[PDB]
Amino acid sequence: SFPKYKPSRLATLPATLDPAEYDISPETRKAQAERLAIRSRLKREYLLQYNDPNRLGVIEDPALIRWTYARSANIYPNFRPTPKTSLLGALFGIGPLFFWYYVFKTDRDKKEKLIQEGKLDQTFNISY
Amino acid sequence: PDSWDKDVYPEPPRRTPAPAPQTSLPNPVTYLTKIFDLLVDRPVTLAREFIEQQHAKNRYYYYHREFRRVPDITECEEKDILCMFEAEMQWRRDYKVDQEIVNIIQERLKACQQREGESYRQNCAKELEQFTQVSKAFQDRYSDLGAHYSARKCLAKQKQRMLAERKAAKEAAA
Amino acid sequence: AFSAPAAYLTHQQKVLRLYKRALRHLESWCVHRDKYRYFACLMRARFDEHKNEKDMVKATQLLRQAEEEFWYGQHPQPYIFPESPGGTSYERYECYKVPEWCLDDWHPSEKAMYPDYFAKREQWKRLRRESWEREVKQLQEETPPGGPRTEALPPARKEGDLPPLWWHIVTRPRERPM
Amino acid sequence: KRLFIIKPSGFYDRRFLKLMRFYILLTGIPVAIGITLVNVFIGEAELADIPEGYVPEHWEYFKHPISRW
Amino acid sequence: MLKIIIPTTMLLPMTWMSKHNMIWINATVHSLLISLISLSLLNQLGENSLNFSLTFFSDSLSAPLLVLTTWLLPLMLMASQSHLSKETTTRKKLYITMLILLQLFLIMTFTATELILFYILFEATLVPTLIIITRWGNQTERLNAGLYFLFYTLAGSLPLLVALVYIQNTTGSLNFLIIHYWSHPLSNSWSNIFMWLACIMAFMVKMPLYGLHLWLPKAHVEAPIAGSMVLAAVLLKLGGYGMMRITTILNPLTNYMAYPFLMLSMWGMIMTSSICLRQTDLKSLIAYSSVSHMALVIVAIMIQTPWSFMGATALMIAHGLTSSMLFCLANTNYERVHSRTMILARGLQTLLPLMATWWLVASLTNLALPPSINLIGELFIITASFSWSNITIILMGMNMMITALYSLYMLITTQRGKYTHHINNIKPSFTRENALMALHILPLLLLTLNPKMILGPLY
Amino acid sequence: DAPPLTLEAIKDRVLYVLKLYDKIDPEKLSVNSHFMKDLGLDSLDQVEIIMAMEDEFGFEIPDIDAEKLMCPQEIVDYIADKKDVYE
Amino acid sequence: IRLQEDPDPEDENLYEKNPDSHGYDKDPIVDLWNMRVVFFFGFSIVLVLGSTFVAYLPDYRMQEWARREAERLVKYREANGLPLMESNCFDPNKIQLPE
Amino acid sequence: SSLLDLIWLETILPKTTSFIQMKMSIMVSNQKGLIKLYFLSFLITIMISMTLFN
Amino acid sequence: HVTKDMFPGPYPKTPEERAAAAKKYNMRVEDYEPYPDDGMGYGDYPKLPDRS
Ligand SMILES: CCCCCCCCCCCCCCCCCC(=O)OC[C@H](COP(=O)([O-])OCC(O)COP(=O)([O-])OC[C@@H](COC(=O)CCCCCCCCCCCCCCCCC)OC(=O)CCCCCCCCCCCCCCCCC)OC(=O)CCCCCCCCCCCCCCCCC
Ligand SMILES: *P(=O)(O)OCC(C)(C)[C@H](O)C(=O)NCCC(=O)NCCSC(=O)CCCCCCCCCCCCC
Repeated sequence: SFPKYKPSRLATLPATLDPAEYDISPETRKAQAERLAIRSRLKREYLLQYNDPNRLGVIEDPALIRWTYARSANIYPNFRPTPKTSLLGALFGIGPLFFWYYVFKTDRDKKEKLIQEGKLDQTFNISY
Repeated sequence: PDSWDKDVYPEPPRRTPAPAPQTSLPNPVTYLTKIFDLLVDRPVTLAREFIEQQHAKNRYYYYHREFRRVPDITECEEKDILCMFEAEMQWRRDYKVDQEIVNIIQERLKACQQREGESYRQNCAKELEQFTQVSKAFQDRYSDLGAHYSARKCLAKQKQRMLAERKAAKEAAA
Repeated sequence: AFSAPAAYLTHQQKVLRLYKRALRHLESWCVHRDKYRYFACLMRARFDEHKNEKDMVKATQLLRQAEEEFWYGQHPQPYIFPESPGGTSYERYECYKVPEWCLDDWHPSEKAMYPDYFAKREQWKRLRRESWEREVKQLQEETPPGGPRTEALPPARKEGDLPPLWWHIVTRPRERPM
Repeated sequence: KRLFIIKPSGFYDRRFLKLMRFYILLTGIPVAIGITLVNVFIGEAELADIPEGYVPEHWEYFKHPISRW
Repeated sequence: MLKIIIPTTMLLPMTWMSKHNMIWINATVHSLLISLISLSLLNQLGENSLNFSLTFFSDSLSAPLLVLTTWLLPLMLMASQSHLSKETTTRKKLYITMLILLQLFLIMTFTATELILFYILFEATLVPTLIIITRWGNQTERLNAGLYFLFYTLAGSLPLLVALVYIQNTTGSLNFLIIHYWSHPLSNSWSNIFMWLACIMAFMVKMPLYGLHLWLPKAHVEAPIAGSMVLAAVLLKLGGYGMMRITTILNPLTNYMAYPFLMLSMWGMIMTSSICLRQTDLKSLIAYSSVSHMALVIVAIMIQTPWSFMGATALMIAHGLTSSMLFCLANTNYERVHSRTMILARGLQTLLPLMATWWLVASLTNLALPPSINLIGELFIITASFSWSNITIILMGMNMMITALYSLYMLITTQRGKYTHHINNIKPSFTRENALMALHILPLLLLTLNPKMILGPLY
Repeated sequence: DAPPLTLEAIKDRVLYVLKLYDKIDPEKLSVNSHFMKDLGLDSLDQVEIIMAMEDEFGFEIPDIDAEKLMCPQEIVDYIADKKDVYE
Repeated sequence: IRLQEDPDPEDENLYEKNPDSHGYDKDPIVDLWNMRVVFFFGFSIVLVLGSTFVAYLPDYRMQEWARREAERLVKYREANGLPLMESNCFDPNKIQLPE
Repeated sequence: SSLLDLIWLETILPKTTSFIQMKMSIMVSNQKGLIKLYFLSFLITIMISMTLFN
Repeated sequence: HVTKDMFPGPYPKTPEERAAAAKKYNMRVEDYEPYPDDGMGYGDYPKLPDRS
């Protein structure tokens, strides 16, 4: 029939094309009800605080606090030296340094060799 | 103008063609120039006349400082700190003067390019050669001394250059 | 936007949303009004043809195939109203919306520049302060012990009360504030 | 029908801008007037050859009257 | 230099003998007067330095740094009086005393004529900073930040002390004039390699170098506003000043020993800009931007050409002013909502217009926008690096693109969009905060007008 | 720029559209007539009515809110509330 | 609870007591005079006076002196046919090369 | 940010040194305070100083 | 007001730990899934769908 649409990571799958959207178990409905209940509880709490007339300040968000804490302060305590982490760190932290060192060293060696051989155009090169 | 030296800053004689109109139409450029002279040039000239009259009543003078020559780092003994200080200061002053000489030559080059306009590649060949020679000498003098340059380092560079020239001359004569 | 969502969309809701989306994209393809009327009548004819179907599995299969057809045949550049989320005039006036709490930080001279407005503002503030306890009591009385099962809110059951959680909805900035 | 426009307080920003302008212009305008008067009446020095036997001062080696001062 | 040193040692008893409600007024007024007095150091000579006495001297490199320090003190006083309203009189006076001691040590550091006195003073600067951080920081992490800062600096600097005493024993003097006039080439040996390493590593840790910089986010984020201002504006410039001073005796070993540091500086400049792109904390973003700019300064000092040193000086002055202003803006935002999260407060342009203008100008100066002295320094460094090699242009272009990206990302995140609905305590901007921003920004534009005052002795 | 809306204008325009709908008898159409209970339409008819109103007023009514507008008075009140019309 | 601890105090607003507050001090007169001294000294004195002082700082860098010396040297050297820029900084006769 | 700045630049220089110092501190300070034990240590030290040092 | 029990923790290794983590993040136990334990520092933070 019609050509199929292939989802990607940067072009996800639409809801209307999801196969699971048309196979709804009775347990799926109760899961959706529980999710809606959680959202409603959080919304009610936030709306009570938000419509409080005597509140002056910022409604602290534990979710935001958890996100900012897990992004910064919770990383090292849960870091373990594994082969994957070791190889990735070694590569991403050392390889670029040696690559750029080799590039600049080769370029400067060629330039200095040209200088010594006296066949590099250095006329008008006054500022350095 | 006597403000600057015509020999240090040469200007070719200015050849302006005379107007040779071929139409009876009036010249808007001429009319607007007359308006500009009537409305702007005369008021600014009167204002400057008043200002210069005020300046002439309080005439006073300033002078150009003269420095006598002092022994250089070649004459200075080793670790003779006072002679080294005097020689280094003199070398720095000479370095500044040479930089300004190069600046003067570059100003000549730019002015000649702009003046000659569409025929600059041919008519500015004289100012290009002077700039080439001046820049060559300046580069040979102070090319790659570094951030912590000094008269001692410049003397070492000159000694290296002299040794290279002597070796080249000996090899050529061999 | 004004209505609290449910836990899921029913089959009727899904097919109606597909009908509206298909009609809008068809209108995007059929620029001219007579052509759009013709093809929209044909689309409604298809929907009417599949209107009466006792087999819910077959109805869901038809819906799924229609969704795939819509995705294949959708207009890459469908028409969007200027104020709609994809529109060109969407969120242009959000920087112009300023709240009343910011309004009450004004200098006394600024407040004196508007004497009649701030009297009514004080009346509104008194109305807000005199009803919060009744609103919270009503909310906590009518909620189930487990908690709020939905985001819906009740009206005022009493002659002198106000609907709970009303202040920001009522005093929200105008759609064209400045 | 005219409708009230809800805006943040501009009184304090206006007051700060006015105070900053006043205190910049409190000394800036007198400085500008003094510089203009000095330039108009006490012009710059004229370059001249050092007279024989005369030892000048550094402010006699500088040109603009304010720099000399 | 005593005409500037003694007034600070007189600021001390004035602070301790003034009334309880007049400490801020007196300190601010007399700090501004001392800054005006120190403005007279900018009249420098073209040949040599200003040698006041056997102990102190001033140069075209020291003068702008001294003027920046003396100007930075009253702004720190304003911010401190902002955030220390409920403190006791004795503790307010102690905080002012710490700031005064830090300024005095910085002045004597920048004007010290010997390397050992310079070492003593630039290590003495640690104690007031550590006290300020670990005492008046708001969060728990101030203690760890102070430990990291102190131990990084000291582990860097102790080999510098050993090298300095060794150099004094070998050559007879640590006086800068003598070591400049009597300098001799450094032969390629292991001993000379390690002497070069000791000196350069001390100042690199002070810079900081990439890979030796974690203490900088730690301390800058967790220090109070005045501590953050002094850490970024001046205390990071001690490393650059020291490197521009010690490298006299480190030639020609700097041609061969500078490769790892140049590679670290360039790549870590790229990496720290990329880190700035993904920071959930505003203070951390400002700190990493500081790291990138100081990495560029390190590149300039290591390539070590007359065009690189001028760019290094201009970039140091510009970065000091810009980073101080950014920290002040972020601190005003924090004093509003009591949280450092960047995405917590939004719509601040529609809630506070003139602060949005200050944010815009600070961000435009943070990225190299012509003809600002930031761009002057960055362009001079880029030209010197281009003469050094022709792929440094690739690295510098990448860094400039990422710098603009993260600066405008910060601006758009904090100021644009729609305001947070539940944040209803954002009072209008104070005259004090507006004056702080104006005093941060106007001197930068005036320096743009007159650029030869911050281009160093190589001008 | 454009003239402000009024409740009477909104009601007149929605009744205009409904009277130009063929499936609705103009004589028995009142502002309180229900689309399915006493007008005899169905879900697709109501969707087309909502789309016609969207075309009329130049703005979109989301599907979550449009399903509940079963009366011309309900549509008028929704549009007035959304456009901030109080007179 | 594990301690006898004070509650966290509410944030204090300077505009509540003093609507025309500059944000310096709680006391109105002290705050006003703090604003006045900061603005006067900083802006007027430091900015304006230091800026004009730096603008009119005497030419101690000898830029104009170097330019005039360069003009004289160029004039003399082009008048006598000598090179404008000398080939060597020092005197080869005064330099003694090794054998 | 995470792999290099927050993990490996912390693991190499500051964290490993602190761990080594803590381990050595525990090793040195973990003594039962027994004169027999550290006087046997004294005897070993005296023998080593007598023999290995000349 | 947030207590020590409301902050992200280590990778959950027991059904009780996973249930507690899901309760902390206001998620269902069925819908809560941590990042894989590669020692990258994620901990018990949820792995929410990679959508925008
Ligand atoms: C609040 C937010 C904002 C905050 C901002 C940040 C904070 C700022 C804080 C303050 C910062 C201060 C910085 C330091 C300033 C220090 C002073 C300084 O540097 O002076 C420089 C310097 C001053 O001269 P000088 O170097 O001291 O003296 C050298 C000569 O000897 C002098 O020549 P002379 O002796 O032959 O005669 C000149 C004399 C006399 O000149 C004349 O007489 C000229 C007459 C012209 C018209 C003549 C024709 C019309 C006559 C009508 C009547 C005719 C009949 C009657 C005639 C008379 C009776 C017979 O005039 C003067 O000397 C006055 C010059 C200007 C003085 C400005 C002082 C500024 C003080 C600093 C504070 C400022 C605060 C702000 C408030 C300022 C005040 C409101 O040059 C200028 O000021 C130049 C001004 C601009 C001229 C035109 C430039 C080119 C324009 C086009 C460029 C291309 C387009 C670009 C876009 C347009 C431009 C943006
Ligand atoms: P009202 O409440 O009366 O609604 C009646 C409904 C439809 C709810 C029925 O009661 C009902 O549920 N019937 C059974 C379920 C059913 O009808 N399923 C079929 C739905 S899809 C269908 O068959 C029609 C799809 C065909 C058209 C697809 C459009 C795709 C093309 C679009 C391309 C985009 C540009 C043109």
